[PDB]
Amino acid sequence: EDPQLLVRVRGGQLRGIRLKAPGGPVSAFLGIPFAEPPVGSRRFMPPEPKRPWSGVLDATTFQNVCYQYVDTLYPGFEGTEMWNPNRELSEDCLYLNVWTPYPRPASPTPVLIWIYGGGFYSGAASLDVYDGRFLAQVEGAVLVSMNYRVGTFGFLALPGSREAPGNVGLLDQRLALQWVQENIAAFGGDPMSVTLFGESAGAASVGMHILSLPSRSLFHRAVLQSGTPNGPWATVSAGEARRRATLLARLVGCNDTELIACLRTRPAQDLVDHEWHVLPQESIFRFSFVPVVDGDFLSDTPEALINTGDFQDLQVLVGVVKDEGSYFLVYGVPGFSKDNESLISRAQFLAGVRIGVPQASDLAAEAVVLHYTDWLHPEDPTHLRDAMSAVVGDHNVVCPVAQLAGRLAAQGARVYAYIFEHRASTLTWPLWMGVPHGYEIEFIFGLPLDPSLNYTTEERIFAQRLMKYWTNFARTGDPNDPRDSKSPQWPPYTTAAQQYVSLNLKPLEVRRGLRAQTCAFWNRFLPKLLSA
Amino acid sequence: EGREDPQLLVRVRGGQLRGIRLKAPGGPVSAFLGIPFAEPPVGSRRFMPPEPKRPWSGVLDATTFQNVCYQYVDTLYPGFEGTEMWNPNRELSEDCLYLNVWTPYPRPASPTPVLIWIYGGGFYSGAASLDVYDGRFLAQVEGAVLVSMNYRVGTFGFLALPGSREAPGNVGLLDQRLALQWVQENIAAFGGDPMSVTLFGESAGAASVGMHILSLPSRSLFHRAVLQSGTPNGPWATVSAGEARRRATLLARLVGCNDTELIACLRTRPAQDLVDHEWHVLPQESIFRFSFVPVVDGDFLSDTPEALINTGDFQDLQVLVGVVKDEGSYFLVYGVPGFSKDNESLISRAQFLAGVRIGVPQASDLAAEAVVLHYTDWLHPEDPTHLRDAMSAVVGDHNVVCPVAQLAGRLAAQGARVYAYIFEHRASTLTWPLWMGVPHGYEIEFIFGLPLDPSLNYTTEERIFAQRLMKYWTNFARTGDPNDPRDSKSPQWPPYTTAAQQYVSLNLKPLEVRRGLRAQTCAFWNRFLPKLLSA
Ligand SMILES: *[C@@H]1O[C@H](CO)[C@@H](O)[C@H](O)[C@H]1NC(C)=O
Repeated sequence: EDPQLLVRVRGGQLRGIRLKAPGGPVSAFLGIPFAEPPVGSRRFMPPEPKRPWSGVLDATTFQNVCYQYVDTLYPGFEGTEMWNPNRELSEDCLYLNVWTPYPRPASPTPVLIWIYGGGFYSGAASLDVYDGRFLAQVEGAVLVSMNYRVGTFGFLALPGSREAPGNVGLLDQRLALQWVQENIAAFGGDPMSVTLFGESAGAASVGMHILSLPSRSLFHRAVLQSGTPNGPWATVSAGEARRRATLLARLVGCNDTELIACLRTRPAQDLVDHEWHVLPQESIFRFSFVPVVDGDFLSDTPEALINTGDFQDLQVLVGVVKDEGSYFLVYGVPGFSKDNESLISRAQFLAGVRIGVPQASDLAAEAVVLHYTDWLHPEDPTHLRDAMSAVVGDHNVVCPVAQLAGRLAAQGARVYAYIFEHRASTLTWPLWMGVPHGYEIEFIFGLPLDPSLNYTTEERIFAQRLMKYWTNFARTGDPNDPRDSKSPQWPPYTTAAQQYVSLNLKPLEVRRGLRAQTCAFWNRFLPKLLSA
Repeated sequence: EGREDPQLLVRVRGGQLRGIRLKAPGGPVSAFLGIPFAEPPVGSRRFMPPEPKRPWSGVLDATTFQNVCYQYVDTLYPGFEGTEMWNPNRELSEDCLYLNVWTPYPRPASPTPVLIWIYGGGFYSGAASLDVYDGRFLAQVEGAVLVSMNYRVGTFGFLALPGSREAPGNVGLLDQRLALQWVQENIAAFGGDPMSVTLFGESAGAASVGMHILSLPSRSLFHRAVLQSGTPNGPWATVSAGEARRRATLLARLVGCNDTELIACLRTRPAQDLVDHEWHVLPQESIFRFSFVPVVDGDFLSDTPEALINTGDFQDLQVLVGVVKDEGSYFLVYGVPGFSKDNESLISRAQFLAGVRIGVPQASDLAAEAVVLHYTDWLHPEDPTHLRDAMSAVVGDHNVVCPVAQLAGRLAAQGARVYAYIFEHRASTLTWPLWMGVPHGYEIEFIFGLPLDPSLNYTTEERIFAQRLMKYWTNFARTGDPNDPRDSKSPQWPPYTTAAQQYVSLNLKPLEVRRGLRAQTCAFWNRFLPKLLSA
């Protein structure tokens, strides 16, 4: 009975496991219930605080993964499997995990909270790339990550109703953060130094906590890796979500009360069968069920909220990876596969834009093609492939990030930006995909430090540097080494200068304008072009 | 005769001429200046196509430049060499249809290839008599026969009541064509090869050359063609029949005036009245607001130049085309508010948006917005220096560079030997402000070899550069290849292809080949922007 592995949280006692990390041992506390299982009549509803428990609750292992679609594009393939649920699937999945230094911090420690991604239809805290042991050991951090409801279970809404008000996935996230205010001290965490960090939909989630007042007293700083609450994919209008819910009801055989009561009767897997039949539109970033603009959690659209908000006392780290759009190309855009070099024809390129920008009218798509064509080599299949990747990356991530970072700086937030450029040596996707969406996380989390993973010694140093940026940001609001002098400094992103940095193996490099011209195209022109 | 220099007495179809032995830097040249090629287009002849000049008797004194066609004289900057150099340098008169000839001295034994110059001036101005079109250097140094003609400009040249008998339109181009005819018949008397006639022009002159390439009755009168900073396609070079008619009418109203009766009235108005009102037809704030330009008449121009360059066959055609580094700058001072020759012309963003509406007068609210998008450097959206340069760029690109880019494109695509350049040398002698860079018109003085006149104060390096360019031009005239068939050590000038889009830089350094004539931006102007005016 190791007393370092025993904690008393409000709901009672917990027994963690001692995990080993490369340079020492860490205390883990995996699968802590933070809410009553959102099951049965609770499906679609706001999460409720977990009731207290007798005895010593075992928290030595990861709990179930929230119920979700499992990816079968590339069966057995490491590139995809690594994002797939690695524990049993269950509607009962509202559990968080805590990693702390072993022995537990003598004084209150900066807490990072991870929110995973997966476009609000997938994901799990238990995935290997979010293993919080390294940041716990090396950087002496309290690292927390929670499961939240994805897909229909978490984001299916019939706006304005009692029994499916929507955004409950985001509410799960909030309850985890509430749990952290009330409990993290018991682990050595400092509740007054909480930093949220997340990727893709996790980043957008983080973003939505920035934009929702009730969340704002649960954290102090935020990191948005490769995702935003604004942009084409992160939200839906009240009207449109209601529509999507209704067509799913109809699709499985079902007054709001009545329509929901029916859905609740249905096996979880029945709902997943038709998750991907609610947007018959050949989108890429479909996912039918995403946070809804509800006039509640989201008091207005993110664009609107972002435009008007006051971000006076707020530090934020935002970035993108070199090749956001490559990964998504293989998932429905013709001519793109992991197996060949995917050198597409020009006709395919025009075809792809109609998929990548499904919102685009003929003229709009025309413009996108006009902007992204290299008119010096308009036919070269290499440029058209790389272009297609860019159209998607930029439209869905890079520009939304640029736009967000812009407004936050404008409105008094303190912003740091990066572009992530180093392709992992262990990467199992083809070369042409470059540095794909998702492939910075393994470095931030510190995975190369595990020699058993065969990461190059240079990568193991890079990871250390990134870990030190993140935890430094977490500690102080400033990614920069607070007593190491001349490494080149990471300057804050300002709308004036527009400085970001390249995160790669070469030391920091300051660049200006994050796709300045191209983001101008997406952010200022295209909107005006579609409407009128 | 008797006592006269016998090298200076020549006979042409209209009769006898006496020329003048002119001193050029490296030796003498023969000039026959102010030969009439047409019956003076005065009185009942105004607005009418030219009639060939009826033979005269005795000897015509062809020793001095003749009258310049009646045109508007610029007074934006009085005293200023920068503008005065383009102003008429002879008397203004409707009787202006004369041409000039420069030949070696003595005139050569075998027939030399002929170069015919069509001057620019937006179709509203110009003279073959300006100092920058002096043929003496080309004649002397390159052994070439150079001809330039006067052709009617403004209302006199281009006021059209399309479909009418009394004002058909395009008479200015017909003046040009008659001069080419005159060359076919008579140039051998001067030692000229009518089997080898290369047209060259600049700006509106370029456009004119272009339109000769496009007007079949003209093709049999020349063999090669050069277009310097100008094209027949693009926004300023032509007008739809309807529009041309509207303008002609509105001008008739302005001077106080059944097509017959209307023109009959116009013909009664003094030349000066017509000039005094030719600018007031478009209050329409605009730079390349020339009211009277070539009309797409379904005759001289069978159809729009845009159509013809896209559908015509150009197998048998070698073309030289280019632009200067700063086509637009010049134009900004003629009514883009903020821009002056006398200061740095640093402008605000407000003035930029303003300038884009004047520069692109035909642009909808949305399209203008698009121009601003593409031209703003969003890294420094507020930089006076950048915005100033962007505005130059907009005007230059829209009116000259992209049309030329397009022209070079469609032609090479339809089987022509196209040669492309960008001229990047600023005259040491330039009187325009530093910020204007290498402006529109300021290559001409090099092609013509002016630097060789040591009294003009050009640097030695410039003197050498001028010679280099004169070789390029005359080589092209001679062979359809600007490259020296002898010296292959020096860098080659590759044809422009749709494949590789190769052009060369003309500057004090040897030829550098570049790919892409403003490729991305000209995509904007030539491909995207049109569709943005479709709904
Ligand atoms: C330059 O002169 C122009 C035209 O007179 C004037 O409008 C402009 O303000 C001047 N530029 C500056 C800022 O010195």
